[PDB]
Amino acid sequence: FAAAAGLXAPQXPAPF
Repeated sequence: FAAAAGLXAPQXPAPF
C-alpha cells in the first residue's frame, strides 16, 4: 500500500 503511493506519486503530473 505505502509502496504503491510512493512509486506512483512522481508521475501524478503526467496526465496533465
